[PDB]
Amino acid sequence: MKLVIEGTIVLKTGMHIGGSSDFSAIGAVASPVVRDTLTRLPLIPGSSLKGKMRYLLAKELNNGIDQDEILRLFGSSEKDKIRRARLKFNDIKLSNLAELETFNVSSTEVKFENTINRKTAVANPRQIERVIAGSKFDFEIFYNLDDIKEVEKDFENIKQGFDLLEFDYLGGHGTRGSGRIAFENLSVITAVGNFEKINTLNEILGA
Amino acid sequence: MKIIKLYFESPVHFGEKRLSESKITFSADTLFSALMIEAVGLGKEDEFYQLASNNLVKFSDAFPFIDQYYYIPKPMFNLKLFKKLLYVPIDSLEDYLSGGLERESFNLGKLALSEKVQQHDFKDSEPYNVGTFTFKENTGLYVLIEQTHPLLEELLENLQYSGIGGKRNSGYGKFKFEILEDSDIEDLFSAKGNRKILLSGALPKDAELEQALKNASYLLERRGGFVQSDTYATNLVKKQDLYVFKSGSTFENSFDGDIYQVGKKGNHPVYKYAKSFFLEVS
Amino acid sequence: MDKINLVCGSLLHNIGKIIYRGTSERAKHSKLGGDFIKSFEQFRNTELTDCIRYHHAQEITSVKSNKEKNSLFYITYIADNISSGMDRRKDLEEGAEGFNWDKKVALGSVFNVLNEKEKGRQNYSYPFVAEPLNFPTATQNQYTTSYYDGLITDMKTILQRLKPDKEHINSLLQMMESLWSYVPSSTDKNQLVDISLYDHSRTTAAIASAIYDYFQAENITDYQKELFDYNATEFYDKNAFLMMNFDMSGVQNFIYNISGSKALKSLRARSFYLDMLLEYISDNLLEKLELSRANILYVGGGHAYLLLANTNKTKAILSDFEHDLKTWFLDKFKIDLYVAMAYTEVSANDLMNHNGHYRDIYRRLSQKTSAKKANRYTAEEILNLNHQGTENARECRECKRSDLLIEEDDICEICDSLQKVSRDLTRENIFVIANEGVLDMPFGKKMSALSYSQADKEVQIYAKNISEIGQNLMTRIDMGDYTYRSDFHEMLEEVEVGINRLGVLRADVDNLGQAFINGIPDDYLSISRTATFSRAMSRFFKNYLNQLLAEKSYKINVIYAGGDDLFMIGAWQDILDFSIVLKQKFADFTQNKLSISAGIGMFREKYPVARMASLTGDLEDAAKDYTKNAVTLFDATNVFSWDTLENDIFVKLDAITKNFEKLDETGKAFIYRLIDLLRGVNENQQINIARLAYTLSRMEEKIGKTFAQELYNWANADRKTLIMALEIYILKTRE
Repeated sequence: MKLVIEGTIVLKTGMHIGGSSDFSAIGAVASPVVRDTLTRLPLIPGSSLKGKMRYLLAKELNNGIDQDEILRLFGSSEKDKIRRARLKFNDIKLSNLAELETFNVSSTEVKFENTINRKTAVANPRQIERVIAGSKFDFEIFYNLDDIKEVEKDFENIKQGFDLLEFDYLGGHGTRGSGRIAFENLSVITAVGNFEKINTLNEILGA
Repeated sequence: MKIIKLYFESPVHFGEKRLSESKITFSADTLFSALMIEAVGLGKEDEFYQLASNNLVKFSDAFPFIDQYYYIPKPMFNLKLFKKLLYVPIDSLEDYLSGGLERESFNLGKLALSEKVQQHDFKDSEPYNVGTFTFKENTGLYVLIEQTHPLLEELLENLQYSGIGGKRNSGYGKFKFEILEDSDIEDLFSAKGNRKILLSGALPKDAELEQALKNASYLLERRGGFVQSDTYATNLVKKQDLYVFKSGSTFENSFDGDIYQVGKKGNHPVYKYAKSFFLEVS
Repeated sequence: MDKINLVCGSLLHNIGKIIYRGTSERAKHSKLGGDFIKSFEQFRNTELTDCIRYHHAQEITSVKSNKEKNSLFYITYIADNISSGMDRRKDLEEGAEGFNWDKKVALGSVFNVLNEKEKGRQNYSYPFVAEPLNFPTATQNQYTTSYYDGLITDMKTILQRLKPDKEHINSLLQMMESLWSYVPSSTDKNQLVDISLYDHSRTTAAIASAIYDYFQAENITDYQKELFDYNATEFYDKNAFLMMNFDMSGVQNFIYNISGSKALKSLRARSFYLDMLLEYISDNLLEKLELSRANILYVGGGHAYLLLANTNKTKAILSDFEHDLKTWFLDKFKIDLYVAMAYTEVSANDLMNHNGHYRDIYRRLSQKTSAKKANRYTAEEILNLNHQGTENARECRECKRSDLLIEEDDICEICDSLQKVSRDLTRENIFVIANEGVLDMPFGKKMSALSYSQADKEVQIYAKNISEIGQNLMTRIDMGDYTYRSDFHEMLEEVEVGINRLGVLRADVDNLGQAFINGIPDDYLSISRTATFSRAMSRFFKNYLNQLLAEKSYKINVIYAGGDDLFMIGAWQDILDFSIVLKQKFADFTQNKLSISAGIGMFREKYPVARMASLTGDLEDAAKDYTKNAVTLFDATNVFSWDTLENDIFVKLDAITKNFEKLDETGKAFIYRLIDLLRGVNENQQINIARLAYTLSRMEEKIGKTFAQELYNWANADRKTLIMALEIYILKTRE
């Protein structure tokens, strides 16, 4: 009655999530990415993944009219609607950094962009830190099972959020190149409480 | 007496009055509330409150540990004859008390601040910020229990895959737990002494408060907040403020606390574990 | 007989030193001071005249039998003797025929005695100025007869407008503080040369009042036999004094732990609230004990010290005052504020350091204050704390409590009052405490912070700066209230060259406690020397820090000022500019006998203020690890000293801003490139320094030939000084 969904976020294009203001290196004129504070390795926040899945899932649903699927999956606190969220997202850290060290390359890069003014034809450059493509982020998200009559529709909505996110980006300047992700190795294992139909969730998410 | 070592796999957030500010460790109120929420998840909160009220489970505040070294807060001794010191190891308490004795530095991790936004489509987005704390690689927290019960272990294992602290569903708080029954700490706890050091955020009942405050060096701590449930009062509401003693306090007379009720005007009660947990020294 | 004649005499004797140093008459100074009060201030109060004229042993034994007993000058005599710190019986009176008194000795500093064992003894003096800034110079200063004549004429203009009464003692103390703060107490060798006339006179009036109250409660008339039938040994050995203290706890938690989005605008209001709260609490207790304000030895940041009589009536008033103050603080600030009133019994031989034990006064007082802080509350107060908890779906925005909320907006009343007074705090506002006001206070009084014509109003008026001393009749209380603009977004928009970040300076003097209880040698200990050291340190920090900040108009808001804790915030460039001049002027003030450790931190404007102050303080304790001369520049790993910062960082930054202003566009890209790879070899790999050996051959010609005169010698083996100077250069040069 408490489920674990494991997977990996690989990056087809680079990613600029977030920014620290911790005076780590703010001297360089480049907007930095969010990193772990004791390893300084690149990090996907669980709030970013959670919020972008909620945004795309609530935009694909709720068309022409949030509904209780989104609130029961992601939690809500209104003046009369208070629900516990069923998904427990965790902050995701970089996985294949040894594989990124086989190629003698960094865990993160810097991307240069200009901005050509149309009146005066002049470029001002700017820099963006990105975590590079080919980076992989092993994640696990915890689902608690309040009611068995809703778990299959919840997992259908979770896979809908995952491939909707696979046709969008994950944070940052995604319209101008970056942010594109791909979820792989999506599998479900039950943590506590034996669940009698687990393979149907493992195939509705692993498809 | 057993231990519950909590090795964290994620940043934590254990705020005091904030979302932007955090502390390095949590208290027995929070762990009791978390276990009670995991009990109502699986329908055993009547059994768990009857275990906890009858002193079948008794757990202190969670305290730091670095490599094979269990730490406790700097006990407020009222001795006559280290202000930046906050945590002294639990085994070194006798020769910390016998003289002015610093042997190694205390490092657990460091605080952080996550920068998050609340994105709007047709409106300027709202920034907010979550103060966190990341442990070091081979550090964590431990909780002292005695005469453990299978319900406590089941509730701990359910809390393991749910999160401890605040903003747990938004990326924080996951851990793993282990019992690891020790021999030196239990021998340190079984020995009696003239002066006893509190170890949980306790508050004596109204017929023993005068007896508790005899030769006492305490520190009151306001422990309240908002009620976290769904079936309480159909809107967010703050529980009753309870002022308990801080966990580093030191007393002459013993007491046993109570699990006080801080929520009364709702569909279910809200409890606050202020039971007492003592360590004897001389 | 009475008390007020004794208090005004004990303040007002020893004026014949400033009379005798300004004329050609060669009488004894007691006769000249008595003739000055009797002749000019045209009313002849005999207790006043005999308290001024007869306060040395020779004139006392001259007029002893024909002058009455219980005559109030024995208290003045023994109070001068105790306050001086040593015996003044066989010492000849200043201005007599038996000695050659030079009437132009300058006032020495208290700092040339402090830390004498390890830093050495000095001989500095205060040059005379006719506020403003006055520093002890290493030259033989000498005053002038014109200076003392000017002081005599100022006393003539300012004493004719007063009258010895209960309401004029504050004006008389402000007279002494304004004029006599730089004239010396004695013109001989170093007995009382470091001690000003104001500090000696204030201390002797405080202990004169204490001795008078102790004698009135123990109803011993005929003071003559009990202070002259022996050498007053029996009086010296009995506990006739109490030295109590106030100690506010959680002051930093009150100032910095505020959760508001606009919490930066209330820091000065909260710091002001706590300081003026302690001021009024101490002044109210002195009102209840019928003692003057001269019995305040030091009312400082978070704590106060009072000397007061060891009578049972005093202890009854103290117990009632402590209970009422405790109940009021519980009923407003539940745990978040606490005032610890602890007292100890001290004696005159213990005050005079005759048998040691002068350290033991403050040791016992700190022990009893810590014991009171350990057992903060009673059982009934804890029960009433737990009984008042309710359930409610409302909370303040800023101070986040759910009691004393206003019905129209979710805000705590005291916290809203801090908002209002933050809106009404200027550079000239005086502060008025009455029954009706803005800011809630004990004891049923409230404070308005109004200026200026609304102060024509029963009331106590607290001003930072006084206009006229005598007639206008208000009490001068100073704090480090320098604000540049009182709004951080606008002053951050004013600066245009550097990065748009807010800079926080947190500093403290190294070892206030050690230099305060055992910094002075044992053979120079006195109550007046402790008074003049505390007044010198507080005077520097508040008044001098305000005047240095107003001199060069830095973009700096000061939140807290004091030796124990300092906290300023503003434009980070002006923080970095003012830190070095603060260290330099503190070293000029204290003659390098005390060290100051700072920590800088740079943040956005919308950074959380509590986390800002907390991690600026953790960079502070990172500097204090190294309690030496140490500055942490925006991070806990970038720890320097003051001399390294001063000399090396500023000549390096001036050189870099000189030769790097060619300008060039991709030259800046080269600057960031070399900074990043110097940090890369600062990650401790020597293949990177092989790369940098290859790199210098690439980058000679980019800046030209100005590299190979000083830059290559700094970049020899990846100096931290060079990368920090380049870092602050590229931070000072942005959009």
